Amino acid sequence: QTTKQFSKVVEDLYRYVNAATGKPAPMISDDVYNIVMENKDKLNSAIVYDRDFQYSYFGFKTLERSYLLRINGQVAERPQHLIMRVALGIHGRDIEAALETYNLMSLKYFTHASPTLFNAGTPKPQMSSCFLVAMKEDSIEGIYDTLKECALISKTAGGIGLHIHNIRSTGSYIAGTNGTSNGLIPMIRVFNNTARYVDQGGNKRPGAFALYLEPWHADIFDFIDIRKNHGKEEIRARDLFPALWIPDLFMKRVEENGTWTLFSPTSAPGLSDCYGDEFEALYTRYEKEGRGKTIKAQKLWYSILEAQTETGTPFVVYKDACNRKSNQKNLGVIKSSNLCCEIVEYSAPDETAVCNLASVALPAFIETSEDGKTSTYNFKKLHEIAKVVTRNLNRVIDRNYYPVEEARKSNMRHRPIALGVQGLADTFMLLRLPFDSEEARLLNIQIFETIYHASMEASCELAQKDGPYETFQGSPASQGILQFDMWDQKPYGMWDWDTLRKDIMKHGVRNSLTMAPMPTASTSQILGYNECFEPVTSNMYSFQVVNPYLLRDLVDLGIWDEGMKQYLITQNGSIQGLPNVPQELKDLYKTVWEISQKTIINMAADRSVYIDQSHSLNLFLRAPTMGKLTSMHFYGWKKGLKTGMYYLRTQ
Amino acid sequence: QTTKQFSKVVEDLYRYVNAATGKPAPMISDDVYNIVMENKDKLNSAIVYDRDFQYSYFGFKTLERSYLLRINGQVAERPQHLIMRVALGIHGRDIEAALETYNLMSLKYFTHASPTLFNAGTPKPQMSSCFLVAMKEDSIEGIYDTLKECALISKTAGGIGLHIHNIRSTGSYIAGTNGTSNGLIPMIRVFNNTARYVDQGGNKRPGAFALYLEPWHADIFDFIDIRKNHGKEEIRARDLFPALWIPDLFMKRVEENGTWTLFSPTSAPGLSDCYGDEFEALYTRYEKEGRGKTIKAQKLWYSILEAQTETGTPFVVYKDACNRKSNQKNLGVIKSSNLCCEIVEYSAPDETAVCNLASVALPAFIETSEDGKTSTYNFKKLHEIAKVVTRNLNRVIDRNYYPVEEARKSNMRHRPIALGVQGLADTFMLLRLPFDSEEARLLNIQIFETIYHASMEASCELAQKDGPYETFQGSPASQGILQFDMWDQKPYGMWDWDTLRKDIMKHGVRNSLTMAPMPTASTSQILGYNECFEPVTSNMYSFQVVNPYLLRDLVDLGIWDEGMKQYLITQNGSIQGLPNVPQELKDLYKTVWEISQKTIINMAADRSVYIDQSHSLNLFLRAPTMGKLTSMHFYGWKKGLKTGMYYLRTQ
Ligand SMILES: Nc1ncnc2c1ncn2[C@@H]1O[C@H](COP(=O)(O)OP(=O)(O)NP(=O)(O)O)[C@@H](O)[C@H]1O
Ligand SMILES: Nc1ncnc2c1ncn2[C@@H]1O[C@H](COP(=O)(O)OP(=O)(O)NP(=O)(O)O)[C@@H](O)[C@H]1O
Ligand SMILES: Nc1ccn([C@@H]2O[C@H](COP(=O)(O)OP(=O)(O)O)[C@@H](O)[C@H]2O)c(=O)n1
Ligand SMILES: Nc1ccn([C@@H]2O[C@H](COP(=O)(O)OP(=O)(O)O)[C@@H](O)[C@H]2O)c(=O)n1
Ligand SMILES: [Mg+2]
Ligand SMILES: [Mg+2]
Repeated sequence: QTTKQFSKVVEDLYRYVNAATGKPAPMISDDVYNIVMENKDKLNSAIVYDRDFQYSYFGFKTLERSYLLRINGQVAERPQHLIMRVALGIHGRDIEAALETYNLMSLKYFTHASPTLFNAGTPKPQMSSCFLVAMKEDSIEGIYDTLKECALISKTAGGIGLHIHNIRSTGSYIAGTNGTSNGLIPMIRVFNNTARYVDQGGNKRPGAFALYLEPWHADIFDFIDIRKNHGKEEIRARDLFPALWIPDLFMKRVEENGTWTLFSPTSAPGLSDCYGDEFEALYTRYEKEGRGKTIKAQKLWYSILEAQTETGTPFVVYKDACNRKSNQKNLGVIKSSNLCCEIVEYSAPDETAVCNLASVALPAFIETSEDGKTSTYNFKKLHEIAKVVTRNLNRVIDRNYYPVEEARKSNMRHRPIALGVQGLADTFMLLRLPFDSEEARLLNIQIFETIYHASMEASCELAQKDGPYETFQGSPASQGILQFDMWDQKPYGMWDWDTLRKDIMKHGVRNSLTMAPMPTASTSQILGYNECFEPVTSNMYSFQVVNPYLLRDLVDLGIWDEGMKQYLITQNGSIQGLPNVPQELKDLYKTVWEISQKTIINMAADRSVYIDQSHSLNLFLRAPTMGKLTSMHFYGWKKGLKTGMYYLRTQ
Repeated sequence: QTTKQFSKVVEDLYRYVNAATGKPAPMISDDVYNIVMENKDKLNSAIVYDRDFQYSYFGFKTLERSYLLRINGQVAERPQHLIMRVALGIHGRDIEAALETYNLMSLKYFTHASPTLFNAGTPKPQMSSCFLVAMKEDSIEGIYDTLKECALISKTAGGIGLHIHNIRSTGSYIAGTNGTSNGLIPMIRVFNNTARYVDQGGNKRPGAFALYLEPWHADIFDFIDIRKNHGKEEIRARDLFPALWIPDLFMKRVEENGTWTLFSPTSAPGLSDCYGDEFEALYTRYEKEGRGKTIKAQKLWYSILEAQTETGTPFVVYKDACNRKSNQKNLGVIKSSNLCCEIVEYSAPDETAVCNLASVALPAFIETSEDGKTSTYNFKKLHEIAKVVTRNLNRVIDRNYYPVEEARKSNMRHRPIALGVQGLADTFMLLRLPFDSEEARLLNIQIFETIYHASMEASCELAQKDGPYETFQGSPASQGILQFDMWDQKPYGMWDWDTLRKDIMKHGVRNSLTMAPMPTASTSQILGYNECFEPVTSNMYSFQVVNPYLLRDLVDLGIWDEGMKQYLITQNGSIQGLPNVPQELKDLYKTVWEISQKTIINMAADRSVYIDQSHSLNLFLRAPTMGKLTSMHFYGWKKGLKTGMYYLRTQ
């Protein structure tokens, strides 16, 4: 049901007019149109339309649902067109680069995040997925500029992490009136309302700011309860996500079972603009000085746990871990993560942090390339692809249209990048590895060591052509301190780290950061693999498709009948305690609610030393309990995780 | 319960420190403090504390409730202190002017509007009562700047009229996405929320923006229903007031029983930036061109009437009447009135109109100064006072602190002023005049002719000292066209208009506008007179005090017993059809729901020719009906009123 020739599809898209208004509304950029026109034979005959049959039913309908460009409501783009469009939007005149990217993407080696897919090659090429915004000032002027900026950003694809540690709390003094501040909640209500008013493009995905607060803020109790479904209404903000920016001290006081003290940022200035010991000194001293309100640490902590149990939020991100181990630490103190708890980047009133995202398809590097029929992992092809994806993301920074001036300032200075992964559960299943196997633990480490090593290497080459990023001098990277070093650990050593460190000190890197494995919520669905790096949630997922790797095996052992199909609906994806299934299969197809949360934390802990930034660590508790969750928070904290917890998923 | 000496009270107020914070929080300005200090004997011995006993019980507790400055929650200011503070805040070093104002105010000749009383002589002297704001642009950037500006203004005393005729309506096209606009309502929800978040000072008076829209706007149906108490929720905005900016054509089409056509301002640009014939031409032409959605005029009109019947809003202000008859017409087309439908001033993205307000106490100019015992009205003393009040308001413009740059731009250019009145019902009762008497009709005209004539004269003297306002050249006033001229009417001629016109053409005036009789909601209560220019709402008002002029008479005819007191509770203030009361008394103490709305419109109509601006014409219907209200709208329209209707008060 679609024009076949690609330049012919680019012609329609570009010449498009809105009949209802007589307005010429071209959907390809001038730039990209011209490239397509000046290289139409090369480009048209490079496309292979067979690759459209690489997409599952439920994967393609995601592409058609909201990805492939429409003309007057009918789908205009074939999946191959969307890719070729993307490849050109990223690469411009670099037809060779463009052609390479096309192939790897078409063949499902990797893909870019949804904004890139939406907007690459179009006149408003907003290709970035996340924005980290600083509250400009503790003033009415400051609040409404920030409000204005969130709106302007929300106008285009991508979510906002916004931190608000500097907004004075309920009842704080205001010079100029006998009026008293109402604190965070009423203000949060303003933001919530703005998030409901500005569509993201023109859309079906409602609100989406995540709000970052440090637990010493005086308004914290209400703040954490923002997503509750009863209390009052005007005390809630149901389209935002509260996230805790937790300092170590808070966890120490919980552990010690001691006191915790709540300040308005105005009775206690500077808490968020320092960390580690210095923070502890400054905090202890204010606390001695009578400046705040002391209560029992565990009273807060018990409340945070209710919130998580009921709403799966607030998220938990360790402030010190993030700041101690960032290559951006030379820039100043990092005040928040992003919407999905994976970006860890510096922000200020005048610099709003951005990231571009792509994910590598881990299954595509499996081969039974030995001889007989035993699979291996081509860590070489993986390193190769990761180098390509690095190059792409870096170009995107320059061909990107920024929604606001503070985002362009930020990115052009530090050029952070974000690579991640999907299909890790698939990769384990295909290689016949239980998620909790010593093998899967080894494969995790290995995969992540290779993506990091490649991305850093490819970035080093880039710095060689185009100079290091503006703020590379004085960074930990400039001092030969890469991520794992900052975790006081030797790398696993599958790649030659000395040589790389050697070159990086000599030449710089192009990006301040490179890795931030993300949720892959929709892009995993497109390529038909399991989200990012989490185990399967069920084997049935749900219009009810059975795990292909399971199903395959179930027929090979010929134990698949109606008794099997119904048991899967019945036990919703669990194959454990089921009469006629080999232990091998059971260990292999454990659902996520059947893997120890301790193993999850560990494999997170392990891969974490090859992660510039952080990752979207969801926790899954089957039969949740105050103490059971308590130990999971503290275990991760102690591992030195940055994102201790994204969502608490329950039931 | 208060320090007696005034400089001693100014000392405390000025030296004040917030114990809870250690912050020095002075409540007198440096300026004013110094003046008080350098003239302490003159100032201390000028005060007469007997005049504190000029205030009714219920009047004083208004002063104490929220007017007299507090120190740590205890009242610090005596009523005389508040006045002397005001007089100084307005006059600075002009101790002579200051001393005069003190006397007239203390003696209850006139008073300034609540912001002036709150803030005069204090460090943040925001003395203005109303702000007329232009929506900056049909963009996200424009919406949120305007939002920001409303917030900044709401921070200090004074209400906002904001017009939004240029915001594209539901379903309008947006370049850059396949998204479609959601129009006014969601946007209105943003404003509503901001109005709930920013206290006015630090306060008990909740929201308060009035929104001005022209009835051809495509989103009008919902817009008018903003204050309803059922429908949905997210379709309402319950802390704002919808006001209609109605062009004559709309009323013509209703009358004719014809068609009416709704445009998005983007399918039909320029409708709000013209008026009279030119508008009609432009509107007729768009309407021929298919650009909008036609429906039956009376379908809208019937809806507007439901809204008014249920919610008393939307207000009605005639766009053409306002624009045809403004001395500001040289500035460009006027797009809105203010919160209380009395200011009619020009505004633009870069110029937000302001007004300063004072009201004259009409009863204070009654004397039985003849000989025997027959009262007259001292139109001479009234003209004298009105000259003083003009001078005051004009100083306020210069000693005022502006909440935003667009307000200071506006006022320094055009210097509009707003005088009004209170106790007109009292004046009628004291002079033994039924509100509908040929005498009261004559007195109305006379009073208003004298305030206007004085204010214009006093302004002319001012222009002589300090130059005309910047934009006087090309104004109707510069061409010898004063208000009544623009109504094609000879003045009543109690004052010598030729000489004045003569001087004005020669020398200019200091103010673009001078008269805008306002609601006097709280200041009438302070001086203990009936609101502005409306008849009494009852004779009992309500903790249940009886009309003093009635009560007086009831004892003189000795017909006052318990039978009387209860009948008044029973019939809630009506003395009509009551067995033992003289016709004279009945005609005199008609409640407002007993005066023909036709007489009200007329006396409005009459005084309207001496009103630069407009006035807050509330309508009162006892047994309301579609057609009964219909005739009241059209009657006023035809009279050429500007504010056809403020609130529709019912029951
Ligand atoms: N009218 C108001 N309503 C609600 N909150 C307010 C108001 N005025 C100030 N605030 C809050 O007070 C804080 C400071 O606002 P800002 O406008 O800077 O105050 P300011 O008048 O400049 N005085 P200050 O900042 O206290 O020296 C912000 O957190 C505001 O949210
Ligand atoms: N993401 C969005 N959500 C809701 N309303 C929007 C959005 N983008 C634009 N609008 C509305 O569209 C109108 C124009 O906004 P603006 O930001 O100027 O659009 P633009 O992207 O500049 N394109 P255009 O103005 O149509 O040429 C305003 O009335 C906005 O309220
Ligand atoms: N529903 C979503 C998902 C992601 N995002 C943003 O995109 C980033 C991660 O997206 P994701 O992992 O779901 O990837 P895609 O949906 O781009 O495939 C987050 O940092 C968010 O800022 C969003 O705004 N809304
Ligand atoms: N409750 C009120 C009353 C008036 N006002 C503003 O003050 C002007 C008229 O006030 P008013 O007639 O009630 O007079 P005062 O309350 O100043 O005595 C209006 O134009 C409004 O802008 C307000 O903001 N809130
Ligand atoms: Mg401030
Ligand atoms: Mg625009």
